[PDB]
Amino acid sequence: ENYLDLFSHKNMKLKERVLIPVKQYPKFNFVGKILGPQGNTIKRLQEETGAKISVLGKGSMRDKAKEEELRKGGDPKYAHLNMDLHVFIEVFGPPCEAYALMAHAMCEVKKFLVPDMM
Amino acid sequence: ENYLDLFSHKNMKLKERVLIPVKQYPKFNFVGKILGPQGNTIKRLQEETGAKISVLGKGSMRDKAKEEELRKGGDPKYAHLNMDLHVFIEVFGPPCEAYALMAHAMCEVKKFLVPDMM
Repeated sequence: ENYLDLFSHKNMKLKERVLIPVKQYPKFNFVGKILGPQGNTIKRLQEETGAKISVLGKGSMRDKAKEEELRKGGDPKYAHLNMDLHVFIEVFGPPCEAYALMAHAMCEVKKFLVPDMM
Repeated sequence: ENYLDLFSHKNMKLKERVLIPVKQYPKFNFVGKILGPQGNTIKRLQEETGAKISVLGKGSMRDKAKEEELRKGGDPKYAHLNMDLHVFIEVFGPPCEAYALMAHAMCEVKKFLVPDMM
């Protein structure tokens, strides 16, 4: 119901939208740093954590033109381009595995979004 | 809103109700094993994981009499004695810390609820 059953055949899902903190770090280029050259960082990042991890929202493609054009076209896949710029973490698994994965991805992503942490 | 802000001053909360699997293990005494003598296991368990962890529902006190009496009295604190027998994990913290704690407690509790796991 609201309960987790450990013996359920369904996986659980955890999803989180973490805001990229552009307000706190107005000039830091998060989107570049996270994606990496040709998207290698976020590829690696996904591979290391076992989570699906996406940069979404206004600024996510760093091509004000292309972004404008895709929104204007009305296509629902690009609907996210209107939202605040954010990292979207999605994991699935049995409860223990899912929380572990979310925790792993959450903590790796924190490292990117709080870039002057000690 | 639905977003996590890493710089929010509010902690987040994660709560989960995990069913003790009495159906799958009809004779195994989960409640005893989890609480421990004098409640030391669950004390330790909470201390090791950093989570609040409670056994709730019918069977949680293993005193069919006392349980009956407390429910019958109508006091709202004992309302849970009607629910399926379950472990209730609650954690608070900033996102990375919260998921880490939930993950830790979830996986420790799994060890108690799937007692013949390899």
